[PDB]
Amino acid sequence: DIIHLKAEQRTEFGKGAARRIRRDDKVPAVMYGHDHDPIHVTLDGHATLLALRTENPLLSIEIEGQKPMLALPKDVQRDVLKGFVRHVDLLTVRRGEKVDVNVALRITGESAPGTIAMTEFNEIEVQADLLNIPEVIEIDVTGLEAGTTIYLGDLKLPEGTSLLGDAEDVAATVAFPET
Amino acid sequence: ASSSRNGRDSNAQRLGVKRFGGQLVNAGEIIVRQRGTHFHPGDGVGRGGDDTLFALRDGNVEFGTRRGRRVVNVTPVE
Amino acid sequence: ASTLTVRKSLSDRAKARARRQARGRKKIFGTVERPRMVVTRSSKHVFVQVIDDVAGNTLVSASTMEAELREMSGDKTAKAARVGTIIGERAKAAGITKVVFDKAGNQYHGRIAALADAAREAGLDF
Amino acid sequence: MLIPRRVKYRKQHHPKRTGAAKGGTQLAFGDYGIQATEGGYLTNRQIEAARIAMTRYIKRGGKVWINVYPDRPMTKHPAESRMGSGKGTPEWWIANIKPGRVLFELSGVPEDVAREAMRLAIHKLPMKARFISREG
RNA sequence: UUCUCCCCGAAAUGCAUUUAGGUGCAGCGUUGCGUGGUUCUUGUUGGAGGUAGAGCACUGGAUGGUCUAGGGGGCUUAUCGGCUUACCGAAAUCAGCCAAACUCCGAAUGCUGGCAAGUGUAGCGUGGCAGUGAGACGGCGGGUGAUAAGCUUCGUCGUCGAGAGGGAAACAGCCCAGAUCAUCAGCUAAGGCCCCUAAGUGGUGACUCAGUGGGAAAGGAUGUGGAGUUGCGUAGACAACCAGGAGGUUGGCUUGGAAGCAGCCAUCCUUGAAAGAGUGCGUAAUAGCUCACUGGUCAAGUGAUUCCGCGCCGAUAAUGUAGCG
RNA sequence: GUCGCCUCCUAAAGGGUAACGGAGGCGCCCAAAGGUUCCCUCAGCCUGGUUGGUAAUCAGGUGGUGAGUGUAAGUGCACAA
RNA sequence: GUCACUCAACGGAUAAAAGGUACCCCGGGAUAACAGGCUGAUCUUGCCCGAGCGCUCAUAGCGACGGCAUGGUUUGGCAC
RNA sequence: UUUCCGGUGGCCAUAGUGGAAGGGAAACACCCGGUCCCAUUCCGAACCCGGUCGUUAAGCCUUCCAACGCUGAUGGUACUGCACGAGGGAUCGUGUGGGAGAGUAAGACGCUGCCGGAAU
Ligand SMILES: [Mg+2]
Ligand SMILES: [Mg+2]
Ligand SMILES: [Mg+2]
Ligand SMILES: [Mg+2]
Ligand SMILES: [Mg+2]
Ligand SMILES: [Mg+2]
Ligand SMILES: [Mg+2]
Ligand SMILES: [Mg+2]
Ligand SMILES: [Mg+2]
Ligand SMILES: [Mg+2]
Ligand SMILES: [Mg+2]
Ligand SMILES: [Mg+2]
Ligand SMILES: [Mg+2]
Ligand SMILES: [Mg+2]
Ligand SMILES: [Mg+2]
Ligand SMILES: [Mg+2]
Ligand SMILES: [Mg+2]
Ligand SMILES: [Mg+2]
Ligand SMILES: [Mg+2]
Ligand SMILES: [Mg+2]
Ligand SMILES: [Mg+2]
Ligand SMILES: [Mg+2]
Ligand SMILES: [Mg+2]
Ligand SMILES: [Mg+2]
Ligand SMILES: [Mg+2]
Ligand SMILES: [Mg+2]
Ligand SMILES: [Mg+2]
Ligand SMILES: [Mg+2]
Ligand SMILES: [Mg+2]
Ligand SMILES: [Mg+2]
Ligand SMILES: [Mg+2]
Ligand SMILES: [Mg+2]
Ligand SMILES: [Mg+2]
Ligand SMILES: [Mg+2]
Ligand SMILES: [Mg+2]
Ligand SMILES: [Mg+2]
Ligand SMILES: [Mg+2]
Ligand SMILES: [Mg+2]
Ligand SMILES: [Mg+2]
Ligand SMILES: [Mg+2]
Ligand SMILES: [Mg+2]
Ligand SMILES: [Mg+2]
Ligand SMILES: [Mg+2]
Repeated sequence: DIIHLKAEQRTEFGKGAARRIRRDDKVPAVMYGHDHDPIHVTLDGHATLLALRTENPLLSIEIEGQKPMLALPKDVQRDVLKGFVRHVDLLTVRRGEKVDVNVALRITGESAPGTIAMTEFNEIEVQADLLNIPEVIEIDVTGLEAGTTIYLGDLKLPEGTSLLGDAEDVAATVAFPET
Repeated sequence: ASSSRNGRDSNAQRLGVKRFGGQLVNAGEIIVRQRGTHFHPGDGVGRGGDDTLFALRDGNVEFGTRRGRRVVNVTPVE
Repeated sequence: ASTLTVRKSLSDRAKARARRQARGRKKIFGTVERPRMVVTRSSKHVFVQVIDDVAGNTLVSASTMEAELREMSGDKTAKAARVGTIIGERAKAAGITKVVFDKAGNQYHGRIAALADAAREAGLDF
Repeated sequence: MLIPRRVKYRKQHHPKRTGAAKGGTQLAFGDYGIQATEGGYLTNRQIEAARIAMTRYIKRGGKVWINVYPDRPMTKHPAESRMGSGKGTPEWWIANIKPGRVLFELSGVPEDVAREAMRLAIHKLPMKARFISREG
C-alpha cells in the first residue's frame, strides 16, 4: 500500500527552525537517494504519525511545485517519553527495485508450561521487494520444549524476501522458566 | 576520629604551548614545554633535555605533520 | 611511494633492508648544501643518486647500467668503484662539493665502501 | 543485593544527574518493561524490592531483566562527626537513572498480568516510571 | 585621634612567614616624569587542546543470549572409558549498557598570534605616598556534606562592601538604575493601573469556582474544558423492564464441608434463539438471591483509551486571623 | 593526622585554581642502567618436541603494540627511548 | 674548587629548651559550652504499595521488602 | 612523446587486511657458490664476497573482488556563549549565535614528485 504525504520546501535549518516547525506542529524530514541531492521538507505532524504507525511503509511525498516521489522512512527520530516523531529520514526508492529493511520477529507458538519461548532480536534485516513488504515475520514454536534454540538460517520467510543478516546467530530460544 | 592518607600534590609545572601557530619568534625562543614528545621537533626546531621544543632560527611557528609525527616547524621569515 | 610501515608480506630480506634503510634515513637528510647520496646495491648492479631531500628530486645519478660500463670487465667491487668515480665527476660538474652518504640499509663495506671512497677521491667532501 | 565484585575507585564524585538517558531507551531483551520518566538515583535495595515484586507476582513463568546495575558507590560521613577528616566509607550502591531509561524488562507473560507486575514494581521505585511495550 | 571643599579611588587575592586577627613582596589606588595607540571591544583569519556531549578502540565495571575450555555431582562404577553433564563455568562471541582519575572521537566558550575597523583616554616604563591582605550573598560550572544548611572550599560574572533613588509589604547582597546643584516641566526602566496607592472597577477570546490565585511530595480521584486513537450502534447500541440465567457435574490433591466461591488447575462437552466445572452477595457444608448471553415496548449515541489546559484530595502546632502586605 | 619535593584526578579542552578532597610516590639508584656506533623486535596465542609440567630451552605459524622502560604516575617511546 | 645540617616545622626564630595551674592574673561572639537561628542526617508523626499473617478472609486488626513526606521536641551538623 | 618497469621521496589505510587471475625485455628478486674482504653471542640462515646458470613458486608488478577494516555527508539531536524563563526540589524550557559523537546515503581494492631502465 502507498501512503501519500503532502510536503513543502524547508529552508530554515538549525535547532531554532526545528523548534519553530514542531511548535507549528509539523515535522522536519530529509529525503535522499542514490541519484539526486538531498531534499529538505516538512510534513504534517498528524499525517506523519498516522503513516509511521506501521513499520516500513511506502510513502509518496508530494510537493506542490515538484512531482510525487516514492520513499521509505529509514531512520525515524521519535521523542522518548512522548511518542511524537521528531525527525524523519526518507530514502528514495526507484519503483521497480529491491530494498533492505527490518521486519519484526514475533512468537506464535505454544510449548509445555515449563518452557517459554524467547526472541533474541526485535528486528531482522530482510532483503525484500518494495510492493511486498513483510509486515511481520512469524516463527512458530509448537510442541518444541527443553533447550532448543532457533538461528536465523531457518525461517519461513515469504517469497521474494531474502535474508541479508548473518545466519550464524540465534533468533528464538525456548528454555525452562525463570527458576 | 579519622584522617586522610592524601593531601600531597606537586607544584604546578606550567607546561603547554608557549608560542602558537604563526607567532614570530627569535632563535632559541621556547615554543613548547612538555613531558615526552607529544610534539616532535620539526624543521628549524630543536628538542632539549626535558623535551622542550625551542626555535633553532628566527621565523614563524607552524604546527604540522612530518611523516607520521606531529611536529613543530619554524619557517624562516620572508 | 613511501608508507612508513614496512609492507606486510614482503620477503624477510626486503623487510630487514627496509627497516635498516629507514633507521639510517632517520638522521640522514639531504639539503641543497649537503645533498643525500643514496646507493641502492642490487645483486647485480649499484644505482647511485644524489638527491635534494627538501625538493625531492635527484640532481645527478649513475649506475653500472650505463653502456660505457656494461662491458668494462672487472669485479663487482671494481665496477662499483668506477661508478663512484663517475658520480663524483658528475657531482663536481653540478657543483655539489659536499654530500651525505646514505648506505640505504646496507653495511658500509665492500662495494658500497669502494664506491664511497671512489667518490671521495673524485673530490666529494664527505 | 547487586554489589559489584570490585571497583577501580571506591570513593567517587556524585554521578551527574542532568540530561536525558544517554542510551538504553528502548527494549532490548523482553516484551514489556519499566521506563523511568524522571531522573534520580536507584539503589540496589530498591532494585531488589522491585525485582522481588515482579518475580513473585509472575510466579514461575516469564523472565525478568535488570537493565541497570548499582555500580556507583556512595560514601557516608561518619555519624555524629564534624565536617572534614576526609571522605567517608561507601555505604550505598546506586545506578544513575535518567528520563527515558528502561530499568526492568519482562517476557513470556500475558500483557495484563505483566502490567500488574510492573505496577507492583513501580510502586517500589523512588522516581516516576511507566509501563512500556513493543506496541503490543 | 578635632576645620572645609575640589579630583580620583581601592582590597578582603597570590606567595612566604614560630605564620594564620601580625608582616614582607606582588596584585589592586593615587600622584610626578617619560613613552603615545602599544590597551580594550567587534569582525575577520590562523593556531594548541580533550572539558561538555558522546562512544566502547583501550583499561576497569555490567546485563542477557549463544558457545565452551575447565571444574563439581552421580552412577556402569572408574587406571581408564562411557553415560551424563538436565549443575557451576573463565575465555571467546552477539546484543543492550556504565566511568572524576576510561577514550576510536569531540564541541561551544576561553586562551593566544596576524589583519581591519571602532574606542574611552586606555596600555607601558620609571619615581613619591598609600590602604588592603576577616569578605557577604546571587547567577552559572564543580569539590566536601545526606540530592542538608543563610554550610564549607574553589572557578567565573554581578551587586553589596564603598551605592543614595524606583521596585521587591518590611527586607546590605535580587530586579531597574549609578545621586554636580536647583525646578510646583516632560518621557520612560523594573514594577504596576478596584481601594489602601500614582495610573484601566481597559477592549477582545478562552480557562478556573479551588478564594485555586494567595506554599509542598509519593500517591489517589466519573472535577472541568480541549485534542486524538479505537470498539460497538436504528442487522439495532448502553441503561432501565418482562422469560431462558442451566443438564452430565457433589470435575478433580485438599478439608467431618469445598456441590459455584479454602487455596492451585486441563480453563471441556450438551436440550439449544442462551450461558461461565462458575465471576459478586449468601454462607457449619449444599441452598438461593443475582450478572455477562438470549427475545421484546422504548431507543440515539454509547464503551474504551491516550494526551493536553486549569483545578481536587494527600495538607498537619503551640500569644492573635497570621502562607495575597 | 599533616608540614619539603614528584605524578594523576578534582581543574570547568592554554596557564593557574582551594578543602583534615580522591589516588600514589621521593630523601635514591647505575662505571653502566652514561657517551657513541651498528644490529634486533616484543607480550600473548596455536602446533610439534628428552627430562619438562600452564609456563625453562627448541622449531614452525600467528601477532604491531596488549610486552618492555632501574624506581610512582602521567606524557612518551615499535622510526624505538 | 669542594666539604660539614631528618636546619624533614624542609624560605632554614637560639649553637643550646619539657610540663602544671581548679590559686591563677592581664583581646575575641574572628572561636567552643547554654539559649535563639538555619538545616533535618538522626529522631518524631503520618502516608503510598501490599508480600504475608490473620478458620475462610490483603486491609476486623495487623504491614515484610521498598517508597514519599510532616513536625522541629532528640542526638547532631553549621558557627549567623 | 607515450607505454611499461626498477629506485628514491611526499600524503600516511579512500593507501590497509584478505581472496582471485595474470606477468617478467631491461631491471628487481629468489637462486648458485665461498676461494678472497667480511661475518655468526652456534650456523655463508643473516651480514659480506664471487657469479647471473636456473626460476617466475614467493617478494615485486598488473587486473579484478566492498568481504573485514578505513573514509563519510545532508538533516536532526546532545551540548553550549549571551539573554531570559519555569519548578518545593532533583532539575527543566525558550530566544539569539555556534554545533557534535553516534547513525544514514555514500566513497574507496590509492594519490603524487624526481631519477633510471627497455621499447616507441
Ligand atoms: Mg638527555
Ligand atoms: Mg637530565
Ligand atoms: Mg548504543
Ligand atoms: Mg568617581
Ligand atoms: Mg560525561
Ligand atoms: Mg601590599
Ligand atoms: Mg592574613
Ligand atoms: Mg584571608
Ligand atoms: Mg575565608
Ligand atoms: Mg572567597
Ligand atoms: Mg558564590
Ligand atoms: Mg555538591
Ligand atoms: Mg555561606
Ligand atoms: Mg569594611
Ligand atoms: Mg558599588
Ligand atoms: Mg540601593
Ligand atoms: Mg526598596
Ligand atoms: Mg519600600
Ligand atoms: Mg507617560
Ligand atoms: Mg514595562
Ligand atoms: Mg503606606
Ligand atoms: Mg468589567
Ligand atoms: Mg478587567
Ligand atoms: Mg482546600
Ligand atoms: Mg491557598
Ligand atoms: Mg499539590
Ligand atoms: Mg504585596
Ligand atoms: Mg588546565
Ligand atoms: Mg578553563
Ligand atoms: Mg585560593
Ligand atoms: Mg616553611
Ligand atoms: Mg638557628
Ligand atoms: Mg582542690
Ligand atoms: Mg579577663
Ligand atoms: Mg560568629
Ligand atoms: Mg569578628
Ligand atoms: Mg547552639
Ligand atoms: Mg538570644
Ligand atoms: Mg538544634
Ligand atoms: Mg562549627
Ligand atoms: Mg564562615
Ligand atoms: Mg560518519
Ligand atoms: Mg557527524
